[PDB]
Amino acid sequence: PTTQLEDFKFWVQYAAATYCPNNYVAKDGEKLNCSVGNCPDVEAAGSTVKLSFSDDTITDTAGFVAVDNTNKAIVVAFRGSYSIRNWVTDATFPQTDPGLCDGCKAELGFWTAWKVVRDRIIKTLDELKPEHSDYKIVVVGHSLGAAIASLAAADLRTKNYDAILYAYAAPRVANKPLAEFITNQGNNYRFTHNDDPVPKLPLLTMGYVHISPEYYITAPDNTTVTDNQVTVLDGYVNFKGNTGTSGGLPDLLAFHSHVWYFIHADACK
Amino acid sequence: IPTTQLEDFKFWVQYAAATYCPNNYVAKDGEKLNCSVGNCPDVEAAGSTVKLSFSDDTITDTAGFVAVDNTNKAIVVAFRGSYSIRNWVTDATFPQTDPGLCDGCKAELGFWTAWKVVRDRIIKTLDELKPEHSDYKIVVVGHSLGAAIASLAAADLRTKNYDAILYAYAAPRVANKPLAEFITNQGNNYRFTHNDDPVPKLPLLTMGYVHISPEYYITAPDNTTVTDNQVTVLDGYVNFKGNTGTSGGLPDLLAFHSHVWYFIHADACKG
Repeated sequence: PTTQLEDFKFWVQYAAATYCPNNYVAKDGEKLNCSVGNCPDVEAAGSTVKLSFSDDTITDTAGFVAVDNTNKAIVVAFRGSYSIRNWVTDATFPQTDPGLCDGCKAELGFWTAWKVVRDRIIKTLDELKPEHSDYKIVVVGHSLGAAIASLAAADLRTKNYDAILYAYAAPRVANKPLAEFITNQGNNYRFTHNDDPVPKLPLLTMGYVHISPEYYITAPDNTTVTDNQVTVLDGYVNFKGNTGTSGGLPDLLAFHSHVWYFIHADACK
Repeated sequence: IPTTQLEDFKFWVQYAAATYCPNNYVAKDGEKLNCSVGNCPDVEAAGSTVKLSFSDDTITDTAGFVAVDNTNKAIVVAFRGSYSIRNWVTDATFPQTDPGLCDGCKAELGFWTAWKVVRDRIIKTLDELKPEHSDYKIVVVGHSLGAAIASLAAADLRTKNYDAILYAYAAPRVANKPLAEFITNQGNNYRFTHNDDPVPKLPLLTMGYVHISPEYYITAPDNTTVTDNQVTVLDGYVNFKGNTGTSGGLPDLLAFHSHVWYFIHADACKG
């Protein structure tokens, strides 16, 4: 027995692991571990880092490529910037051309963050193929890291890496053509939680929409998510679910909802 | 030289700005206040000097200084609160505590705790400065969460006979209704809001908090010179015609840009 919900509860632990300072400086061969105890199934699987990355310089991006020999997965996991105020204070989100498809545009900050690490990650994936050949490729993040993961998965797929995307609490990354492009790639699991303000940014009026579908989590904070607390909603814009909460506004006081996606996602700091 | 109230308001915010500069809140006695990013030029022109600095990196994430301004004949007590807004709101709970200031009065626990950690040092310093500065104003100032700490510090200091003048730029609520009425009627309160800034809408009215009155509601665009026509004085403990009524009454995360522009770029010195 393996259910979609159990799957969702697992991969978020790799997103959680990207917040741990020891994991995104880890040497090749080092076991992933989360000192606060929020990635127990990752530790149980014995997953090790292949390559870690930490950007001090530009994007404040961190993460790793890890190998899970238990579940036969290569995991590409991203942490974005922790400062939400720094992300929104300019109140501007310019787009850029990622070179993926006709008329497609992506959020400049997130696309840049991916570009900075893309070549290391592709090189690492190539090195791993021979002894891991039948492994699935999982691309995962939470919060701003989930935005980077969304674009990373989109790009990796055009390069023939069959990437399965788990984007927990993701901001919008794409204009309408790019959202349609990514949606049509399939293997997209994008999550929202109650009134979390972050998936409502950047705004619809800024020319962004979402990858479809939305996996809308209605469980309370710090509770296990059950099967009737996840609702699947189709469309690049859907006002049932997270986008319709708080009258459509990104409520600052709803931020508590951002950190609970099946688990306390950022608890490792 | 003749000066206006608006010019006064544009000056004290530069002390708030100075609390974001790490050099100022670790400074030893005798170091000149200065802001590397250049947003406190009139403080530097006044030659203002640190008497005591304080920084708590352990529990409250509070920092600031007591400085002497001999040009303007003021002793300035300035606070920086926690810079992480997400950490401040993530619990979504804002418990009240009894500050011992007045009957039925209650204050926000976090901000009251922050003041209590530095209160003894600050009073010691005010007392040391008094004999050679005896006729100086005592100005208590902050921006953002620091403005909340300043609000409660001023309230407390006044009950101790220090005639504190409060400049609270972009302050969160700190008080329940009895405490807000008490602080308001002490007078010498200048609390500012700017357009749709979300921070002055927290904690919620429904959590038992109200604001000190009046509100100086700034409606100028970001990064522009504010004129008298762009500052509106609104009294009352809850007033829906200023900042509290913006964004349909909700704290809009995307309105955060409004929080950092209070006459100047208030937090620019955080690097």
